[PDB]
Amino acid sequence: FRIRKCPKCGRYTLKEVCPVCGEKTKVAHPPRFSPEDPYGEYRRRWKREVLGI
Amino acid sequence: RILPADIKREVLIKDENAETNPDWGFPPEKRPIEMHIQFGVINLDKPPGPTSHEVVAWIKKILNLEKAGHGGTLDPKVSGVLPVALEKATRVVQALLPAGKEYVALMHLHGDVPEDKIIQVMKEFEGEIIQRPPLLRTRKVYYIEVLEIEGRDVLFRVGVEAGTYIRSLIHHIGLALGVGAHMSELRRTRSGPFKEDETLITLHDLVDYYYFWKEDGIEEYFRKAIQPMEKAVEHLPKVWIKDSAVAAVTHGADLAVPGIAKLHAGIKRGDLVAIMTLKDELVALGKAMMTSQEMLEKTKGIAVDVEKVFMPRDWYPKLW
RNA sequence: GGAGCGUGCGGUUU
RNA sequence: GCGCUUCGCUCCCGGAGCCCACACU
RNA sequence: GGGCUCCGGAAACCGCGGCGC
Repeated sequence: FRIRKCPKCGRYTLKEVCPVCGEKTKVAHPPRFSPEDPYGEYRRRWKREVLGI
Repeated sequence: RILPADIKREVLIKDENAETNPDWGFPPEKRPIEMHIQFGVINLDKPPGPTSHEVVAWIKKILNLEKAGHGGTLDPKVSGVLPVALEKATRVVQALLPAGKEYVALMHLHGDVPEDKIIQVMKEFEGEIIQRPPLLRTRKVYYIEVLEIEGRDVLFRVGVEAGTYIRSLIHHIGLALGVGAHMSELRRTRSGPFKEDETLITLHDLVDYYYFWKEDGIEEYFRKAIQPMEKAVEHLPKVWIKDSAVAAVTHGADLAVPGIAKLHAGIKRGDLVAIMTLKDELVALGKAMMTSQEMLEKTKGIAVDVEKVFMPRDWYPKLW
């Protein structure tokens, strides 16, 4: 998967930055998922943190 | 970037001063969380990997839902916008099916060719195509837009009419261009009224928010996760109907002309329509038996045959 | 129970 | 060998339930 | 007679047939 985004200014591209607005690019095709979902509670705690839950 | 659904209509007024009693109704805004789900669709961002249904599969289990369905079947490897409609709202998917769809692609040519030729050729498609896969029905390509070309990789966006297969569109270009090409990576950017905006959410976010709701009792997040079925018809031409009529169409009444309060421009014979309350909730879906103007000038006969109704009965008092 | 979106059929058993 | 071969939807048919409804004088 | 809502194999594991690694 080569396509990348720079979601803030919302532009796809295969490059590492969107010079037009200087935001680095993340990979387009969003993190895989298994119903297992280990890291489940482990991530949950990281989120609860940035919200204050 | 213009598809067939981004042309703005006018709000045509029939009953210049009409009103609705709050006492019997639930506007999309403030429905109780537990029923917002009964009547929601999640704008899902499908990960690669799972088939499209096998996603819905997990959405069910993990949210202890019974009955939920999805929009345009997005294949295993495609990522992107996959409206998944829940509980009683399941069939709104009907609405979605024959709407626009935008993709970001990444065709990969099986041989070199002059940058501009690629551009020249792909722009050749903007219009109608007759489908030619490897060794009969026509399909529209509303627009192609080439983002970047690196070597034989061609990253583009493209908008298409329901049930174009992008793989083919590419294979076709492939032959058009001479060298032959294969589609390397794909992603759906929008299905119709479901865009890649702030409402599009990833499995993970969905689950984590849902757990914030059960373990933690925070409603907020897991609500902003689900979209109210109304957004599943946003693209359809709507007709707002006065209160008394609501109760009726519910029970299986075809909506007759003097129910209409507000109307949309440019409706025709046999077009899908969204029957709405003045509270802007989805009542039902139908085929118009009467054009836009026809409905506004008249008071005799029926506007829309009703064919599927979402609105529940007790929601509006009977009275007719 | 059929037709189709979508390749289907025969055995222990809600 | 391992994975998938369908969440579900639509048309018809059978069964259960609700109506017959131009949305007031 | 028509309209609407709900249901109509909702069951795991097993043999080909059918696509994919």
